[PDB]
Amino acid sequence: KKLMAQIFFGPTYYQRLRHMVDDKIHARARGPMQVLTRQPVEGRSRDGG
Amino acid sequence: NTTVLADEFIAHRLGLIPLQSMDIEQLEYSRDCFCEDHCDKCSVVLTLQAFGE
Amino acid sequence: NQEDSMIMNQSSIDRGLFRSLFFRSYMDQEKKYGMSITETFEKPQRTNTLRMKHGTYDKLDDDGLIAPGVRVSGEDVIIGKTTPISPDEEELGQRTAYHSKRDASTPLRSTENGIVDQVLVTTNQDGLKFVKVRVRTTKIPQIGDKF
Amino acid sequence: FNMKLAINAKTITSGLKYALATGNWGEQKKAMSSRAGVSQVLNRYTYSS
Amino acid sequence: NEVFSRPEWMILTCLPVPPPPVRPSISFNESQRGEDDLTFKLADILKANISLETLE
Amino acid sequence: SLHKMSMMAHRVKVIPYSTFRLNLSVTSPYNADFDGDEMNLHVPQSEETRAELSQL
Amino acid sequence: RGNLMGKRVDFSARTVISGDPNLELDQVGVPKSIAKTLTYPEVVTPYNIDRLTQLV
Amino acid sequence: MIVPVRCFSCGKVVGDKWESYLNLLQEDELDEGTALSRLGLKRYCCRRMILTHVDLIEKFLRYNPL
Amino acid sequence: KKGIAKEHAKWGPAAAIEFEYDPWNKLKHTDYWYEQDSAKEWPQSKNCEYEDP
Amino acid sequence: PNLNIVLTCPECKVYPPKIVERFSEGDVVCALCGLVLSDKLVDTRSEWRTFNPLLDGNNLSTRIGKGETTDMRFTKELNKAQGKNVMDKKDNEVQAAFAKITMLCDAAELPKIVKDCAKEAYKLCHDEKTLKGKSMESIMAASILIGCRRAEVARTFKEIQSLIHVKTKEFGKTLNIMKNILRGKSQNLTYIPRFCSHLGLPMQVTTSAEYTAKKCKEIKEIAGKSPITIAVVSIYLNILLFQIPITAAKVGQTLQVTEGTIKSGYKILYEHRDKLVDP
Amino acid sequence: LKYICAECSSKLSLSRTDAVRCKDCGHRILLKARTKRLVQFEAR
Ligand SMILES: [Zn+2]
Ligand SMILES: [Zn+2]
Ligand SMILES: [Zn+2]
Ligand SMILES: [Zn+2]
Repeated sequence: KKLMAQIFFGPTYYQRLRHMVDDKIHARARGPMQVLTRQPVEGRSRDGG
Repeated sequence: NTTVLADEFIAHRLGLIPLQSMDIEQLEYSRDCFCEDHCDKCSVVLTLQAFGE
Repeated sequence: NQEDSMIMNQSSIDRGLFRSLFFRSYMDQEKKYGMSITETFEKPQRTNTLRMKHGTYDKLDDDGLIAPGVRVSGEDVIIGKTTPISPDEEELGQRTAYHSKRDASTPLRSTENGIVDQVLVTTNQDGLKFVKVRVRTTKIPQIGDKF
Repeated sequence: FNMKLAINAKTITSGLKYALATGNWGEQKKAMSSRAGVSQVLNRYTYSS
Repeated sequence: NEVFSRPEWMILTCLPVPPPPVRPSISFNESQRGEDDLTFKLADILKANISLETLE
Repeated sequence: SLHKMSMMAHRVKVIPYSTFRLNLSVTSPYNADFDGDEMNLHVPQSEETRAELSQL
Repeated sequence: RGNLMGKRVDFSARTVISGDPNLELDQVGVPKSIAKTLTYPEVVTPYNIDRLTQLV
Repeated sequence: MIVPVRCFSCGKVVGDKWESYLNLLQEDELDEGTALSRLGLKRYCCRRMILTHVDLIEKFLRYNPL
Repeated sequence: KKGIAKEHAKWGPAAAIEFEYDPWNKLKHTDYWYEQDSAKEWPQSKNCEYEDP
Repeated sequence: PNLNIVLTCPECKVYPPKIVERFSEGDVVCALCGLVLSDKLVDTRSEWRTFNPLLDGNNLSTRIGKGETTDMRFTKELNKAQGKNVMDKKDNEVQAAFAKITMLCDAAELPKIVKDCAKEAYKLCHDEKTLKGKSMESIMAASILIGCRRAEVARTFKEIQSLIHVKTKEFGKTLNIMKNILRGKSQNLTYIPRFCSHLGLPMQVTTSAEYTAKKCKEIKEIAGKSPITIAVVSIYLNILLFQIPITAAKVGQTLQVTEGTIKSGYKILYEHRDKLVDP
Repeated sequence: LKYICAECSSKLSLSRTDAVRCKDCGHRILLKARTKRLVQFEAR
């Protein structure tokens, strides 16, 4: 169907960042232990909390 | 491969080349085809050769 | 779109917008710890190591490296180490045989998966066996990218 | 007149190597005349950056 | 308070030790047990005490 | 967190195409536009805890 | 402060949100990889027996 | 780099007229606007593609590896 | 192999479309934006002549 | 006490059990039965991600100095108090020897492996009645060459006595007694690239020199007694077989070597120029 | 065929210490063995 309003619409320059989703998705349950404190360890690299 | 391009790049480049499409009803979908791995009834085969001459 | 979100055309993504390479590197090298004999880049057998991973070590070759161009999953192994001590009752003391590994083989980061490419090896500053690899991985843009 | 001068060569080369590796700006004296951000890792993302 | 606080206890004569979990050996991943700060300093304390007792 | 808000409970409808999803209503007490901020989630283990989260 | 009145936890999730106009307030959208990763204990009753057996 | 295939905006086959679009500059001394006219893409949606593509594959390939 | 256009644009034959009805606003399903005049601030359709003013 | 934990599944008992480790959850499971044995594993990589004891010994070294939130009036007292316990240990002399072999090896630009192997060679004996002093530098001159050679690196005597004048024979007897010490506690081909390094030549003369040295080692004509010199004249006969002016006086002054021995080797390979060239 | 090392399109077939610095070339970097083994790809 016809649209009521009208739209400013056209070519434009964009660009891409670095913080992609796969480095930020992170979840954990009952994993590695730090020997000093008996708590879950840090770091997305070694599967932290 | 030997070029200064990579291989799946060449693949996605290949993927958009259209082909002749008259008798496309005659062949069958691979999902419905009883066979496995591209019988002559369900697919066609392509060979490309280039050289650095 | 609300509060600066974005609607996109997945058909344009299929046509080939915003596709991207991703190179990652690795630093690895050997040491002298004796009684001067250094480590080795061996291909592990079943009876080779100490405390072996579940790396499914078939992707390596006789030089202890991976041939380029094959695909790797996240947990897969690429390098192989072995402890050269000499003297610590080398392969008959406090362990089975499984000779002298204490194996510190580097797996890939367990999420990303792709194609290894163009593995180079060259001696370091003092002269050792020093190894760098590079893995290539396509990342198609997805729902959660910062634009 | 030879034995000392080549370890002197090690001291000068090792000192400059340590300085431009770390960014601690001084000799081996645990951050004296100390200011840190002098030896940043070069930004290598985009030609413009 | 007499039962818990009397100033001769406030002066140190006999020193307890901390257990191995508080000062754990990190097992530094090629050959070391990786001894840490607290055990290091306690070893310094014992060395200085045995030096003083032999001297006197 | 600043005040009594930012601590909501929720039910769940499980969604594919991996990311979170929430209602446009609650956005301003959450005090977060979609500029890439990240969330934190927790799951109770026993029924007393699950009930008191549900009721409060 | 970093160990007693706050610390690390378990059963945790951390992603980035998008809006939606079709989910009401008490729901939340949760991605299925995270739903595979997480867990929740239950109990075995005469009531839940068949659904739990099927899910096992 | 390589002039791409199948325009994001329209989608017709693009790059047939590419080295054509090249050789209508040098041996013809021809202005680009009438040159795109005679080239014959009456939309603009594909006209922009060749307008803002920048070659990189020449600077790529004038290495000598292997 | 076979493939269809709906799951991927590789098998799309169309790659263009044009669509017009009521070039002269007689059905009046929408107005036009204007700042001083509806007529002069817009161009005529190419399909103008086949229906009367 | 026997100091021993053995892990065994209490329901399979087929062997010392075929078990695996799930490091991603830090647990261990008997792979046959599928039951856990123990939980909460301790990491074996994060400590190396977190941060020479064998040569410094069981006693541990400590250098002390100044900081920011301290006073100069007592850090100078600390600087004069840092030597109040160096006489309690022989490790002050061990680290003085370590510092001096560091002086020597980095003076001869030797790498970290050569430095640590010389440290090992001193730490090996460090005290015998066979050692008995002997100027204290003869033992280090021996130890640096021992660690160099066991690093598969060859260095000349003439380099060693250019570093320290050890009168060449206290050095020799120290080398003999150290050779007996190491054998109780238990190669000249690489000289050639350093010679052509000092002479500045491409590869094919060096490969030809290695091939001719191998062939002359195989056949006959020791003829020079220390065949270092007949190696050197194999380079001489190779460079005279080519057409680069590396004349005999220049070679003799460059290598600090006898030109009459060069002419003797030139005559004995002038006889034997036949079977020594591959292409 | 095990090593390339250089601009040569030569199958140098080096295995162990046969003048690693390449003979008909001038290189000391030892390029390694583009793989004969068949690969799999996935172009979806
Ligand atoms: Zn078929
Ligand atoms: Zn177009
Ligand atoms: Zn079992
Ligand atoms: Zn070469």
